[PDB]
Amino acid sequence: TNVETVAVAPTILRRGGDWFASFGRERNSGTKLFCISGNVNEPCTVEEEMSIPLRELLEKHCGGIKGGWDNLLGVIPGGCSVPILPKNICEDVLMDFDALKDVQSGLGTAAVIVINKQQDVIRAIQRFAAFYKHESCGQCTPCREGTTWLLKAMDRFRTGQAKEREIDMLYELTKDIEGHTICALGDAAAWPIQGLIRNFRPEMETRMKKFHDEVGAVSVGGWMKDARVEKGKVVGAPLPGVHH
Amino acid sequence: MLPGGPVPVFKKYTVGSKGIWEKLRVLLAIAPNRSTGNPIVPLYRVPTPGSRPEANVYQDPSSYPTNDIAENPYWKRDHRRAYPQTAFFDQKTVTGLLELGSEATPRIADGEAGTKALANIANGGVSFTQALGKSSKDVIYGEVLTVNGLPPVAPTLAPKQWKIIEGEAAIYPKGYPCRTFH
Amino acid sequence: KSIISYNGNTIEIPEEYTKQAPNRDSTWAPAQASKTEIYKNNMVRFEQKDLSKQPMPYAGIELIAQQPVRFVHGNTAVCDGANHNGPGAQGHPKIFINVDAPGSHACQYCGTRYEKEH
Ligand SMILES: Cc1cc2nc3c(=O)[nH]c(=O)nc-3n(C[C@@H](O)[C@@H](O)[C@H](O)COP(=O)(O)O)c2cc1C
Ligand code: SF4
Ligand SMILES: [Zn+2]
Repeated sequence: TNVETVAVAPTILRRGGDWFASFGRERNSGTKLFCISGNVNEPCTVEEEMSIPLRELLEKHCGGIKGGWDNLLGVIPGGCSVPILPKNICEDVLMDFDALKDVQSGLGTAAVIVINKQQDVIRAIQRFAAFYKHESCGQCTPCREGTTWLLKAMDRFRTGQAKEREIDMLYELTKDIEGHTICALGDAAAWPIQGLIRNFRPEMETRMKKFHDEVGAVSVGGWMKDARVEKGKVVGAPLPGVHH
Repeated sequence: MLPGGPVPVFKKYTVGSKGIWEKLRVLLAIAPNRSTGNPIVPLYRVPTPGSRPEANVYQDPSSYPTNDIAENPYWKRDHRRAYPQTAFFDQKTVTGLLELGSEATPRIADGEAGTKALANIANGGVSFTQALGKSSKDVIYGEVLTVNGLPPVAPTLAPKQWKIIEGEAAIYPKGYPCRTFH
Repeated sequence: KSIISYNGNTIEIPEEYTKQAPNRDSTWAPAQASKTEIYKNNMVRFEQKDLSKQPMPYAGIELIAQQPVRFVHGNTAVCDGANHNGPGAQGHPKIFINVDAPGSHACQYCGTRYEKEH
């Protein structure tokens, strides 16, 4: 059990259950501790009732969004293991399990990560990919190999060293992990890339056009015309993400 | 002309004559149309096969729905493993189709009754000749013979209806003992 | 060199032709037969023949040891024996060689060796 799930319990037994059910919608009862972080004006941990609207949590218990509401790009309402939400949804969405599942997302650990328009959302998602690569236990095949593959692809989509059909390829890669695992870390590694591809695809296409214009053409896998194996290394093109 | 000849010499990629010798050749030829089959050396097999420029740009050819990288699972195009089975019909299985019916035209009872009705044919209960004698007119004339009562012909996958070409578009003239079939 | 035959007699062969290759005297595998064993067992078919003109190619075990070590910045070295001067593949399959260990490490198709910059 979670710390919160047991810590509250004495108060629910003392104060009487129906009290705890007095909050939230029918099947989403209770209070909930929300940590709001990122590009919000005053990052905070608060305790509000369930099914609170997201706009209300951000504006009344935090400083609102840094630069105004319409300077919002997206909100991740349940931590890294949940797909991002675009601005169109966050205006009238309630912070619950049911609604957030109704918009193809989830209420996870009630951690709201806010992103501005000045930020690179692709960098956020590729950092979550790197996180799930570093944190894979290394047991079962799809997470083992696919977190690495997803990071390798997202490192390239950050710089635009890819093609437009490789986005659909990446979606299929996430589906190669999303149910063929022992634990749910593979699903948590598949879901954010799905959210990005669902809501922020033209940004990716724009980055790839920028690369095609500023550097040169590209093939499947990030290869260029001049890219060759010369003396133990690939020399004729950039290699994203390699730091060792 | 016709679509298939004759054609002049200067449209044939063969080495001929020049000058007075062409004026003589077209005088002394059974058919001046005809060519001396020496290939033109500047044009025939030049550039050589081992010095073609197209080798440096040649890449492996493909087709779209099979080369696609996203919506192309192999099991949707695994035609080898979707091979058609060989159907086998002994006399038991055909009297079942006759005594009872088919999945297209059922004539079988419901529940366990039809089940052991089938089982009576799976074992030697009713024979094929018995089922043919017991078969109505509307069974035979429509499921053994045709609706008109006639037997079915040896089927043809791709029927070919022949046409004879005569006269000027034929290969040989009228006198010769070989004809032309389209 | 004079090689003693199985019937007790001698088989005189010059030193140039007892070498396994012109660039190596010895064998490079256990089951490989020495030239002395070859002559000792087949001299009836070598007798009036010219050893000058038989095939005696150079051994690659000694030519690949002359090729210097390549150096890389990382744990992996990628090898593809491509020509880079004519079209097509023309090499061996692409192989990734781990080089974290102290020494040098060779490809399995070619014997090109790699080290971790130390
Ligand atoms: C990769 C992964 C990480 C998880 N991390 C946590 C965590 O850090 N803290 C936590 O209390 N639950 C975490 N969970 C949830 C479950 O492991 C477990 O805690 C369970 O959901 C608790 O049941 P409960 O919500 O009723 O208390 C995680 C699940 C996965 C797959
Ligand atoms: S999916 Fe879970 S069990 Fe499988 S390798 Fe990743 S962390 Fe380990
Ligand atoms: Zn090699």
